Amino acid sequence: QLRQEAEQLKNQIRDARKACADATLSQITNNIDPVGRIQMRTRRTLRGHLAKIYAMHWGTDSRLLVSASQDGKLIIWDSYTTNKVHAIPLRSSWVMTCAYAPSGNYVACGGLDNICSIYNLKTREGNVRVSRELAGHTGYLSCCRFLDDNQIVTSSGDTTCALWDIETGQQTTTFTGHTGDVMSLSLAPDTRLFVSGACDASAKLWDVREGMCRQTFTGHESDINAICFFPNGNAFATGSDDATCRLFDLRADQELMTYSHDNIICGITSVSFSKSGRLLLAGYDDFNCNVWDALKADRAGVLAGHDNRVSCLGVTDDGMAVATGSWDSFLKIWN
Amino acid sequence: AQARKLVEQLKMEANIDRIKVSKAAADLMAYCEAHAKEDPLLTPVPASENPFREK
Amino acid sequence: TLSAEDKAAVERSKMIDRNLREDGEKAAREVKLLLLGAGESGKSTIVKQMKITTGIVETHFTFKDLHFKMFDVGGQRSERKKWIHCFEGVTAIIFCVALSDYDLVLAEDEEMNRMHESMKLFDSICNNKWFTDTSIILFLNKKDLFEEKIKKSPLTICYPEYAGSNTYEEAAAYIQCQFEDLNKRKDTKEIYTHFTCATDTKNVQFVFDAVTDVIIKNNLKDCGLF
Amino acid sequence: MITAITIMALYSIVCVVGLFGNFLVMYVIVRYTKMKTATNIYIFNLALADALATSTLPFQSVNYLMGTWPFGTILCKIVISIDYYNMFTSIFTLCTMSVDRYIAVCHPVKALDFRTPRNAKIINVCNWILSSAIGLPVMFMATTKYRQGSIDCTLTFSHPTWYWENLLKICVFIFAFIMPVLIITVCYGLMILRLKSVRMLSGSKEKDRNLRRITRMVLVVVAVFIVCWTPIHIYVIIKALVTIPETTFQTVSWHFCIALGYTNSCLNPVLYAFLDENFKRCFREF
Ligand SMILES: CN(C)C(=O)C(CCN1CCC(O)(c2ccc(Cl)cc2)CC1)(c1ccccc1)c1ccccc1
Ligand SMILES: CC(C)CCC[C@@H](C)[C@H]1CC[C@H]2[C@@H]3CC=C4C[C@@H](O)CC[C@]4(C)[C@H]3CC[C@]12C
Ligand SMILES: CC(C)CCC[C@@H](C)[C@H]1CC[C@H]2[C@@H]3CC=C4C[C@@H](O)CC[C@]4(C)[C@H]3CC[C@]12C
Ligand SMILES: Nc1nc2c(ncn2[C@@H]2O[C@H](COP(=O)(O)OP(O)(O)=S)[C@@H](O)[C@H]2O)c(=O)[nH]1
Repeated sequence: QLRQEAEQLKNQIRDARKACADATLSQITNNIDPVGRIQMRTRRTLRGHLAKIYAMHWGTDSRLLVSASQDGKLIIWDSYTTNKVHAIPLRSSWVMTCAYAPSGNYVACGGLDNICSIYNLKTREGNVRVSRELAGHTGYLSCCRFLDDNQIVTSSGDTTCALWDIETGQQTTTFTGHTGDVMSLSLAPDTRLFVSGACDASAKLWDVREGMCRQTFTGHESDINAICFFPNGNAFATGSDDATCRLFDLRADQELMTYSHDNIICGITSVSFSKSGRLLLAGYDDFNCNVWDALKADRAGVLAGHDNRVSCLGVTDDGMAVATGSWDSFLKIWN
Repeated sequence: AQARKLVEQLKMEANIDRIKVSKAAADLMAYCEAHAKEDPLLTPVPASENPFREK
Repeated sequence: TLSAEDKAAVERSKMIDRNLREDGEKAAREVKLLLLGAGESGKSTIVKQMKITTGIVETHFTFKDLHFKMFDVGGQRSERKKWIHCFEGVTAIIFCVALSDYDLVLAEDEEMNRMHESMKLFDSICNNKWFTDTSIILFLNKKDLFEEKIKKSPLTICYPEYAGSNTYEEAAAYIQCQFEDLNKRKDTKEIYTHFTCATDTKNVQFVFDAVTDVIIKNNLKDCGLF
Repeated sequence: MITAITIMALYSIVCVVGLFGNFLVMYVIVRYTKMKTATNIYIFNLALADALATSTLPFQSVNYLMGTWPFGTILCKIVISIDYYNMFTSIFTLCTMSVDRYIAVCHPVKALDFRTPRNAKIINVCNWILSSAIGLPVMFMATTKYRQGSIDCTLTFSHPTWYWENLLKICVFIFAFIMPVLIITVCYGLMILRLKSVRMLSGSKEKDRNLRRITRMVLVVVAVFIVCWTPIHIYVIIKALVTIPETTFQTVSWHFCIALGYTNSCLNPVLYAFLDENFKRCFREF
C-alpha cells in the first residue's frame, strides 16, 4: 500500500540525486597542489586521567579544553602550560560525551545515566557546582553540544535528538526520525542547523527553530560514530565502522568523498575539521590518528604515538592545536 | 502507524532545491583556498608565534 | 620570572593531581560486577538479599573488608553493543538465568522458547570480544518454581534429546552441564554456578569466593608467574 | 701455577656472566619495560645489588692471581663495604620478593592495597637502609694489613678478636642463611598449597601443567639458592671450628665455595627475569 509509495518516492529521490550529480569532487580537484607529507609533533602530553577517555571538547578561546573519562572525573585542561584548572567529581561514572560552552561559563557531561548534567564554572565561590540536571531521555547520552549559553542540543539512545532550554530543564524540540541509535551531533557555525548520525547509517540534518528534518544521507553501511561540520557550514564528514569517512553536502545532497584505505579495516570514532577545512583528522581504531586531505581523499600524514584507540578528536578554533584523546588516559596536542 | 508520518517526512525531504555538485564542490575548494593562509596545520608557522613551545 | 599567576596555576594543578591520585587509589580497590539477565529472571530478588535514573542502576555493598559495585543494565534497552565496551575490565559478571522457563512460551512471539533465548544471551555475553578473560558467574535463580513445575510436567519441551530423569537433581545437573559448555574458551576463563534460593548470605559468599579467585588470578598475572 | 690459572679463569667467567646478566636486565627494565609494578621495582633493586656485588670479583682475582694487592687502603675499605652491603641487600630483596608473592597469593584482599609501587619502593629502600645499618660497622672495621711480605684485606676487630669474630660470623651465618631459607620455604610452601587449592589451576590438563611448571620454577629458585649458599657457610664454620691443614685441595675448594655465592648472584637474573612472562613478552616484541 503506502510502503510502495514510500519506496517509489525513495527511488525518485535517488533519480533526482543522480541527475543532479555531474562531476565528483575528486575530478575537479586534480589540479590543486597537495599538502605533501604533513608531519606534526606532540607538543604537550596531558596526563592525570586514570581511566579510558571517551570525549573531549575544545574552547572558543583556543586555550582551555575539557576531557571526560571513565573514572568519573572531568578535568579542565590548559593546553599552553599543561595545567589543570578544574576537577569535577561526576555522580555518574559512565560518560560518552562532554561539552564546553562558547562562553566558557558552563561545562556539560552525560552518558549511560540518562541525565545531561550542566556544571557552573564561573561561580562566586570559585568551586564548580552543578546548576541544572537535565532529564527526559530513555537511553544513553552520546553527544552534547552547546548551541549557546542557554540552549544545548543532545543526542541519546532513545533514537531522538533534543534541543533544551537550560533554565527550565525541558525539551523545546524533539528530533524524531532516526530508525537507529543516534550517537554524534555537530552544530553549524551559524548555530541554526545541526546534523547527526545514527546506527542506521543515516545522516539527518535538522532545523533548530521548528524541528523539521531537511535532508538525509544514507551512503554509509555500518553506522555513524562521529560527525563534524565544515567551517563554511555547507558540508560535514561522518565516521563509521566500515573503515570509511564520507563527506556529505548540504546543498547538492550527495556523497562527495570516500576516505578509505585498503589495509584499514578498523572503525572511526572521531572526526574534526581544521580552521581552513582542507584538513580532516580522524581518530581510527588501529591505535593511531590519520590525516585525510578533504579535497583529495588521500592520506597525507599520521598522528601515531597512541597505544590504544583514539576515541575523541578536536581541532581548536584558531588552527593552533590538534588535541586528540585516547583509551590509555592520555591527551596529546599536535602542531 | 509510523508509515504515514514517514511518507510525509520523506515527501517533505524530496521537494527541496538542489544545486549541482560541480558548483558546490568548486565553492568548497574556493573556501579551502581562501583560508589557506589562516591554517597553521597546512602551512607551519615559524616558532616565533607558535603558542606551543618547550620550556 | 613567573609572578603570582603561574605559581597559582602550578599549585592548582598540583592540588588537582593529588585529588585525582587519591581518588584513583581509592577506586582501584573497587570490584566491578556487571549484573545481567533478561526480564523476570530474579535480579530484583538477588539485589534484595544484599542488605548489609532511567538506565544504569548503581548499588554499593561491602563484605569482609572488600568493596563491590553493581552495574545493573536493565534500564538500557537500545543496543548492548554500543555500551558493552564501556565496562572493559569488570572483575566478574553476575549473569542470571531463570530455570522455570524451560517449558515457557512467549506471549509476544509464540515460538521464542525463553530458555533458549537465555542461552543466546549467555552465549553473546560469554563469547564477546570485550569479555574474553573475565569470569562469568551463573545465578540460576528459580529453584522451587521449576521444582514443582517438573513435579508434573516433562523436561523434553526444552531438550527433546534429554531423557535421563524427571526429578530436580538430575535435571538441574544436566541443565548446568549443558549451560557451562556454552563457554567456547574454557582454557583461561572460568564459569561458576550457585543455583541461588537460599534466603541467606550464600549468594554473597559465592560471589566473594569468585571475586577472590579472580583477584588471585590477577595477582598471579602481576607477579609474572601465570 | 695451573690452580691459580683456573681460579682466575672461574672468577673472570663468573664476573663477566654476572655483569652481562645484571646489565641486560637493567637495559630491558629501563628501555623496554618500566618500573610500574612492584615486581619490576624489586627486580631492578636485585639487579642493582647483584651488579654492584659481583663487581668486586676482579679485586679478588688480583688479590690471588700472582701475588700482592697494590690497590690501596681506602679502596680496600670501600670494596669490602660494597661487597658486604650489596650481597646483603640482594639477599634481602630475594626474601622480600618471596614475601610479596606469598602476600599476593594467600591474602588477596590485603594484596590489593599492599602491592602498590609506593609500598614496594619504601620497603626496598628500607631494606637498603637495614643493609647499611650493618654496612657501616663493616666500613669501620675494614683495614689493610701488610704481613708475609704481601698486602691483604683483613677485617680488624677490637682487642678481643675472638669474641667479635664469633659474633660477626654468627650474624652473617644466621641473618643471611638460616633466616632467608626459613622465610623463603614457609612463604613459598604456603603459596604452592594455595596455588594447588585454587580452581583456575585444576580441572584440566593445561591448567595442571601450568600449576606444575609454576611449582617447578619455585623449586628451581629455592634449590639454586640452597645449592649455591649452603657449602660456603659450612666451609667457613668448619674452618672456624677445626684447624684445616693448608693444601692445594683446600685452596680449590675454598675458591669454589666463594664463587658459589657469585654463581647464585649471576643466576638470579636468568631465574627472575627470563622466567617471568612479562620479560618474555618484552623479548618477543623484538
Ligand atoms: C663467607 N661468608 C660466610 C659470607 O657470608 C660472604 C662474605 C665473604 N667475603 C667475600 C669478599 C672477600 O673475599 C673479599 C676480601 C678482600 C677484598 Cl679486597 C674483597 C673481598 C672477603 C670475604 C660471602 C659468601 C659467599 C660468596 C660471597 C660472599 C657474605 C655473603 C653475603 C653477605 C655478606 C658476606
Ligand atoms: C642511604 C644510603 C646508606 C644508601 C643509598 C642507596 C640506596 C638507598 C639507593 C641506591 C640506588 C637507588 C635506586 C636507584 C633508582 C631507582 C629507580 C626509581 O624508579 C625508584 C627508586 C630506585 C629503585 C632507587 C631506590 C634507592 C636506591 C636503592
Ligand atoms: C649443597 C651440596 C653441594 C652439599 C654441600 C657440601 C658441603 C657441606 C661440602 C662441599 C665442599 C666441602 C669441603 C671440600 C674440601 C674440604 C677440605 C678438606 O681438607 C676438609 C673438608 C672440606 C673443607 C669440605 C667440607 C664440606 C664441604 C664444604
Ligand atoms: N515464587 C518465586 N518467585 C520468584 C522466584 N524468583 C524470582 N521470583 C519473582 O520474580 C520477580 C523478579 O523478576 P523481575 O521482573 O523484577 O526481573 P527484572 O529483569 O526486570 S530486574 C519477583 O517478583 C520475584 O518474586 C522464585 O524462585 N520463586
